[PDB]
Amino acid sequence: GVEIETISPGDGRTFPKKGQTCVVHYTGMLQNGKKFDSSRDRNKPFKFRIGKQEVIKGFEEGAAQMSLGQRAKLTCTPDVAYGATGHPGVIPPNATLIFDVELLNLE
Amino acid sequence: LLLQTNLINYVTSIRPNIFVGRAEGSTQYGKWYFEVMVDEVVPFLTAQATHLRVGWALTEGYSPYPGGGEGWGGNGVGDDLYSYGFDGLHLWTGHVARPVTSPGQHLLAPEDVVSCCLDLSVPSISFRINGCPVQGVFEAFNLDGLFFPVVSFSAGVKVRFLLGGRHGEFKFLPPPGYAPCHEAVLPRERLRLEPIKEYRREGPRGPHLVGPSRCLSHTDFVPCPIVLPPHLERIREKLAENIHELWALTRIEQGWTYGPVRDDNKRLHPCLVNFHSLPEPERNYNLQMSGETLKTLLALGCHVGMADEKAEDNLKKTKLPKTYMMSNGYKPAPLDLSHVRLTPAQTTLVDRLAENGHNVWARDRVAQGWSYSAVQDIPARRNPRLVPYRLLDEATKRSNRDSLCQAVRTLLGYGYNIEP
Amino acid sequence: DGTVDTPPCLRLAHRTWGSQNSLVEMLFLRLSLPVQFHQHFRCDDPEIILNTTTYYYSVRVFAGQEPSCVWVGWVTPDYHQHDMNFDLSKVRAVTVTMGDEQGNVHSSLKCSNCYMVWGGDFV
Amino acid sequence: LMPVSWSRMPNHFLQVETRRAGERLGWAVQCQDPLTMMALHIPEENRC
Repeated sequence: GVEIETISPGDGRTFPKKGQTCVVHYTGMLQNGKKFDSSRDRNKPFKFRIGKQEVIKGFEEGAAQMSLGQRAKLTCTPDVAYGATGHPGVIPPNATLIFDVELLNLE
Repeated sequence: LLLQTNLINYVTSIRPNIFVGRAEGSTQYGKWYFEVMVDEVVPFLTAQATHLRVGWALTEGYSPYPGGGEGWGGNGVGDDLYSYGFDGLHLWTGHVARPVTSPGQHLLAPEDVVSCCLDLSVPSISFRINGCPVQGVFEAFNLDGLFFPVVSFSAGVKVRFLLGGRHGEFKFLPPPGYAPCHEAVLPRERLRLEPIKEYRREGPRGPHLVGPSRCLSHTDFVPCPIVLPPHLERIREKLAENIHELWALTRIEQGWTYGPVRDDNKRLHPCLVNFHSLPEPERNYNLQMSGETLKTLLALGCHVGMADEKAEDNLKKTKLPKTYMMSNGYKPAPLDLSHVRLTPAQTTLVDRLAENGHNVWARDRVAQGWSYSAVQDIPARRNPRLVPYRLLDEATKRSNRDSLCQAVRTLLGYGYNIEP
Repeated sequence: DGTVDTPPCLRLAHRTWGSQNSLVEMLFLRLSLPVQFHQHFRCDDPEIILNTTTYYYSVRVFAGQEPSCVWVGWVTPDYHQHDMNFDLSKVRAVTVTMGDEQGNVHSSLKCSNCYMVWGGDFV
Repeated sequence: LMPVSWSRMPNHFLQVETRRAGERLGWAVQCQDPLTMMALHIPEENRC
């Protein structure tokens, strides 16, 4: 399982339900603070669908606690994202995934 | 194993002119407090998040160079052991984040006001956000140098300062015993803001290159300052009588006449007649203080003897003028010594003479637990003249120098020669 | 290189130690490759060697070198203290507390940059 | 450890601007335009 340490919430009334867009402007970070991914630089917000099992599930069920406009430094266990194989060439196995996400709109 | 590569933002910091330290002879207070409010901030002007931290930092060692730095760079407050800071949810010291448990916590929005505790008696620095306390302090640190508040801010941030009632306005009550920081300013310097260790300065003529600045030293606040010759006691009454003959007429031109009560607007002076026509301690105010200024005259190695005692009674005193007659009519004749004029060895000595008597008072005054401010606190025994002599301003430095000049220029005019 | 008895090592000496404008000061000598602990703690015999996680190094001061002015230990990369009247008092160390809002303190951890011992403490 | 060494002057410094807005508010300072720069790591000693 994951935990979520929030930064700055937004509306708090809305939460991601089934059949919805989910547009995030996230970045990434390995556990030593050595980042590898940031959708903010290429100016294109990541737009993944809910429940379709196309994102890694640590990003998925961790996004369930999010609200609209909420910014939250979450984290991920090794067992929820690339456990013993890793992404080949990019991240080694058995490594946590500290993130930094915020939701734009449309749940 | 390889050279990684990334973009990163620029950053800088600024401070006001407040430098509170601690020493053995400490003329200062030792516990301070200040507030800074935030009114305008954009989180994302670029791909990297904006950086905004507020805290305290040492003098000689907190050197943020703008290009690059340590860790990953963009170094501000907390990136080393020379600073301590806070940003909304993290304590920052030594380039490692320390989280908080704060009620209603978030990073600094607009209309958010911070407040920080600073203590030097006990080593302790803590913060209070929106009136609410935070769960941590800083202790066990070294004290080799003064302390100043800072704000380390990245691009696209507008922030405001609160110092004290002359300039700022406090939006929260200070804690018990914590003075507002606007009064720690030294009187020779008007308060301002500046960057820490500049080397490029903009200007008319297409920039400016400055060298290293000169900071106030750590023990620079500490102040610092026999037998009796036989004829010196014989001149101890003759000098103090002529000084009392000049003490009367100087206060007579300003208003103070012969009055046995003590007032300024009523202008009543007890020794406005003569030296023997004064009360016993008021005459001893001229007499018994002269043993102190003579026990240090040989302690400076100044060679002086009972020389030219022939014309001490032949060359007479000044003329008792018509305006020199006071409201009681009394006007003694001060022994003016205009025939003996200024010599540079004595003129350099009389600066070192007149500084030493005032500076040894400052230890004995502050031995009772006196502390410094820029204004007067009588029940808190704080005085705006509780600094060593070269730290004073030249107007007050002029006041306690010519008062000792006539004590010497008449004595050097008596033939008692001054040697360096 | 070391022998079969002595393990390999590296020393340092002083050429201009005698006359003709010698130079003697305080000099700060560290190694070139760091060590780093894991992300979380635990909370002769070949069996224990294949499982142990602790290492060892050593220095040897020399007879004729005064051990009252030697200091050994470990240092972080963020270290820029350069002076000539160094003592163990002159060590940057800051301890930070953290606890509950009702004064119930939880932990007080200390930051540093170096971790030194006085070499004169054994003579 | 050597005491001094060389470095490069960055070609553009950020625009800081200080003023005093009345005897009520106090001193203020602001900036608007961002500036960035590339970086190295040297990961065995962690200084950019």
